[PDB]
Amino acid sequence: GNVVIEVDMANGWRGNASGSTSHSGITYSADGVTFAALGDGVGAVFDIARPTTLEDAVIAMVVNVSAEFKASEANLQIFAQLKEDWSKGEWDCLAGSSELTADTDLTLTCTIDEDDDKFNQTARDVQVGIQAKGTPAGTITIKSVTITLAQEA
Ligand SMILES: O[C@@H]1[C@@H](O)[C@H](O[C@@H]2CO[C@@H](O[C@@H]3CO[C@@H](O[C@@H]4CO[C@@H](O[C@@H]5CO[C@@H](O)[C@H](O)[C@H]5O)[C@H](O)[C@H]4O)[C@H](O)[C@H]3O)[C@H](O)[C@H]2O)OC[C@H]1O
Ligand code: NA
Repeated sequence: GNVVIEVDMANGWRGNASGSTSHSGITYSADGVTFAALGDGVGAVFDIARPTTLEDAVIAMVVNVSAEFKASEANLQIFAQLKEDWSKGEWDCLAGSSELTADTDLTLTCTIDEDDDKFNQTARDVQVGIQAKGTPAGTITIKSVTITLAQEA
């Protein structure tokens, strides 16, 4: 089959802010990575080390969303972007509030597919993560992230 990358859930993560609200970092636990969903654009990220062949790759995240997050009606966006060339990215993935629940774990997926093949490249690390969108509250826990490339292993 294809190349499968299993992301380390005990090292290498950071809080992230892509909007007008500052983040409060991340917290590691036996269950994975958790962040406080303080506002629109607040999330959690890690880096895929260069070089990358990420076009047509599938990102799958197992997550748990808190009751307060579900009540806030905010959405969840898996995204990826070129580190230090931030506007160049994959911005078309979204899980809306209506499809989330606080009652069980969920698997959210995102396919990277850019018309200019920006994600097949050697120059930059790629920042990948998940962020809240809208007017959020509560917390988000990431248990695992698995990336399946469009390349034979
Ligand atoms: O359909 C089209 C859509 O594709 C389009 O979506 C918009 C795409 O652009 C999005 O905005 C980007 C969000 O992410 C930002 O990156 C931030 C930059 O800041 C970084 O944090 C810095 C890290 O470095 C430190 O030194 C510094 O202290 C920190 O501030 C952070 O890690 C990145 O995530 C990009 O800069 C933005 O361009 C936008 O939200 C989408 O709506 O919309 C148009 C539509 O036609
Ligand atoms: Na929950």
